[PDB]
Amino acid sequence: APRSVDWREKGYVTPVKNQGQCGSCWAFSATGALEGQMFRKTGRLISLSEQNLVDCSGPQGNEGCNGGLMDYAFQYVQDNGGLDSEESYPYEATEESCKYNPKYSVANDAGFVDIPKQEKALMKAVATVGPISVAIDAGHESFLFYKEGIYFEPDCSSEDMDHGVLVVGYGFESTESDNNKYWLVKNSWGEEWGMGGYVKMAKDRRNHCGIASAASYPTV
Repeated sequence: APRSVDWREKGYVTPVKNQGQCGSCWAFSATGALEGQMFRKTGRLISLSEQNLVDCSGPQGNEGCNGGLMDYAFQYVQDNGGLDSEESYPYEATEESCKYNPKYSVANDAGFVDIPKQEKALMKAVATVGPISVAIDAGHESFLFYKEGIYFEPDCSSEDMDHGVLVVGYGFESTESDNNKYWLVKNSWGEEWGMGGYVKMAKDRRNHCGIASAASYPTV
């Protein structure tokens, strides 16, 4: 695989969004992955409606602002036959009744692919597919205050994840400890968090924060 990958430079990635005070990170992760795969297919980058997922994908198992899963979101898009654009179905950070309108659908998928729970497999997926939906253990103050560099939290869990995010690439930089590899991760806490909304998560360090434990992408 390549040593460095950044799908932002290929046009696959929309700007950083902000989920607010709603537990809807799974929806932002899913829209990020579907935005990348739709661009791969059509060459058009169109921001997708997280609110559509929050309001409408309960039957696939999601629970709105109380949590959900990216795979359930991909299943909704397939079962529902579409997903509205962000412009047409804007984000309100609160769960409401479903207002999906197929006339404004701009995305589709035919299912999803779950990646084996290994960072080596996640690397191959990122290198060949595009941005990948992942879940991480973000429940640490160090993550809130992250500003730059490679994020490494000794107390991070590799099994209990609480936050869906999007891997848009990976790379390296020289560090004091010579743990130099990172996943380039798009968060949904706005651009004031981290590095313009992004974090460099430790890569190849025992599946740090569980980044390879629940990785998937939609088939387009």
